[PDB]
Amino acid sequence: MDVFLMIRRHKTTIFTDAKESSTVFELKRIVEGILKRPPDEQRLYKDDQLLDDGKTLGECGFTSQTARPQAPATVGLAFRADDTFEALCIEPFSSPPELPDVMKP
Amino acid sequence: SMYVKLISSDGHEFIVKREHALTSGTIKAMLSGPGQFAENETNEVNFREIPSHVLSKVCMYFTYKVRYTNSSTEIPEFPIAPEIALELLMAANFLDC
Amino acid sequence: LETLAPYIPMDGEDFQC
Amino acid sequence: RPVLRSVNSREPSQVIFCNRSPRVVLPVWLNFDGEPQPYPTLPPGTGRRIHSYRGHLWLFRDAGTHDGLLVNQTELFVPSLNVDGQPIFANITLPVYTLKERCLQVVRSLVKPENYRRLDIVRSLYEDLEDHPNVQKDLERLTQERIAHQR
Repeated sequence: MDVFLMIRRHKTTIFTDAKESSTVFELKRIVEGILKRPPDEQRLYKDDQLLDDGKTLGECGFTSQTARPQAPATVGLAFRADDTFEALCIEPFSSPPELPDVMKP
Repeated sequence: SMYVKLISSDGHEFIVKREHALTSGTIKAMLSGPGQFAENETNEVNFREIPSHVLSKVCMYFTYKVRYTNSSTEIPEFPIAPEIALELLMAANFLDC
Repeated sequence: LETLAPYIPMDGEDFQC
Repeated sequence: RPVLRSVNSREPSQVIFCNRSPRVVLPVWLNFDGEPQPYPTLPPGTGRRIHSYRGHLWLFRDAGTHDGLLVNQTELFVPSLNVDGQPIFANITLPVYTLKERCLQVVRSLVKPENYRRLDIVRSLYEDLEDHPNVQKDLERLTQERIAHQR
């Protein structure tokens, strides 16, 4: 089973997919290919929980129920600044306007 | 493998596979091609009037379309919340997808 | 000849597909 | 005279309609003059045996919105005969709609037609919203598609 993800940091969002049986560390290798920072300088999160590199994506909760092509799972990404890791920070998307009156029941 | 960057009107940067982004006729037309300008590689498009909450949804549509087109898998509905529907319609019309 | 249109059988039961 | 019409073969053919979409489905039979005739609807995940005939033409639609659906991955279903006694399956599924068409579906599902032109959107989209899916539009397109690759 493929799982479909949004890897988010600051105002960067990577859309990518991977096997449910692949590992967190393999996802860091994907991110390294894209943003040119080594797995060493990478911390990946589900919500506020840091992911274990050795575990599979399916084990960590990324499955057909939570990581759909049309509704991908969010994975948080924090880099190492200097010799120390920055705080995880994901900037919010913009907000839609109020729903127009002619669109309510 | 190859990725392109799509930038929302509010400055969010979306990194998506190039194959997926070519789902949009507009994006395909603004990116270098093998025939057109392969040497002069264009890997980035800016969207001045599509905000990040809509552009993120558009990226999810690219993923859905590539995943479920010409596939044996059973096809689920693409969901659209009412609050985003009109802006998403304008973006789909602009982006030709 | 008479035209024969499709019809649903009276002993038919809907089922999960 | 219309090319897209059932033939009166009078040769029984058992079919099973299988709704593998999330939509309530309307089977549409094209009668011998090529006019569409509705049959009872099919809830999602439901199958049903139908007594049909060789050479009879069928389409499948969303019963509430008339959006088009696929049957065995194409738009028209025409049974032949039952092979060695087995029912012919018509597996109904959702197409991959363009994002624009899917958006049109959702907006039409939320706004009365009389209110389309009160929406604050690019004005070309008003006619798009008003151009509802319907069987006769598709029959026209399918007929000229048929003659086009016929030549």
